[PDB]
Amino acid sequence: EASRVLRERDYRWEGTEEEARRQTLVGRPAGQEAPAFETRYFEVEPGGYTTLERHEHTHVVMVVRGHAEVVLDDRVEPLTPLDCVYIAPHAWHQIHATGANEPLGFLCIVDSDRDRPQRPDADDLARMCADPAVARRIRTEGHHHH
Amino acid sequence: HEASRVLRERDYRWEGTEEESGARRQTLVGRPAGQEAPAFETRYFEVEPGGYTTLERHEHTHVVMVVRGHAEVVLDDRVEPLTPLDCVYIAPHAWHQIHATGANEPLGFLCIVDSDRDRPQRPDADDLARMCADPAVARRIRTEG
Ligand SMILES: [K+]
Ligand SMILES: [K+]
Ligand SMILES: [Zn+2]
Ligand SMILES: [Zn+2]
Repeated sequence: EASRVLRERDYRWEGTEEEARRQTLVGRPAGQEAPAFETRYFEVEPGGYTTLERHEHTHVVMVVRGHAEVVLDDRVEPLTPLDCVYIAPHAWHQIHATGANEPLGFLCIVDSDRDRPQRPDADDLARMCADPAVARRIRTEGHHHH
Repeated sequence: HEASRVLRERDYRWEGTEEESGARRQTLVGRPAGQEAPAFETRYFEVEPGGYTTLERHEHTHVVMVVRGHAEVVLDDRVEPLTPLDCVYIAPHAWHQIHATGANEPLGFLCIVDSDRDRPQRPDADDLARMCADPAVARRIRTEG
C-alpha cells in the first residue's frame, strides 16, 4: 500500500475516473456504534502542525479550509480544498497549516478500531532528514530549521 | 436502534458537536484502486440539477458531507435541506434518497461507507404507502415506473 495525493480541480480528483481543534462529527464519541469508521474535522491555526507519527491504521483526509503541507514519508505535498490524501499504513505523517491568515481545516476519516500512534526516534529522524525538503518541513521539539 | 443525524455547518462549526437521473461517482479512496487497508471507502458523488439517487435502505451506514450545490435528503419520515458543508449520518436500515435542488449548480457530496457491506434493498408498494403517510416525504420521493 502506497500513500496517494488526489488533488481536486473543479470537483474532479486527480487519478480517479468518473463513472455514471477537533470536532468529532460521526462515530463512537458522538453516539454512533454502527460505522466501522469515525469522521472528524480538525482545525489548525496558521503555523501550527499535527504530531509527526506513524501507526497501522490509515488516514483519509480532505482539506476543506485553508492551506496545508503534508509530510508523507519522504515527500512534502502542498494541499488546498478539496484535495484528498490517503495516508497508507505505517507511513510517517504530519500536517502543517501553511496559510497566511486562514486556518487549515480538514476532514479526517479513520477506522473505528485502530492502534496507537508511534513517535520517531533518532535513527527514524536521521533517515527521513536525508531528504532536504522533509528536513525543512518536519517539526519535533528537538528538530526545527537548521 | 440508532437515529439518523443531520449536522448542519456554519463557518466550519457543525451543530450537535463541540470544538475540543442518477449520480456520477468518483471513488477517491477504495478497494478497486487497491486501497484494501481501510475499513471504509470514500467516494464523491455528483448529481445533475433535478436528479436523484435511488431510494433504498441497507444495514450499512452512510456518512455524507455536501461539498457542492443544494440537496434535499429523505431520511425515513423526514425531508431535510442541505448545503455545504452539512454532514449527514444515515443510520442502519433508514430509507434514504438524495435530490439535487437548484437551477444549474450540480449537487456534489462526499459519501463514506464500510468496505464490508450489504446490498441495497428497494421499496415495494407496501413500503412506499407506509412512507407516503407523511405528505412531505410523499411529494419528495422519486421511484421508477
Ligand atoms: K484544490
Ligand atoms: K451549511
Ligand atoms: Zn495519524
Ligand atoms: Zn445507501
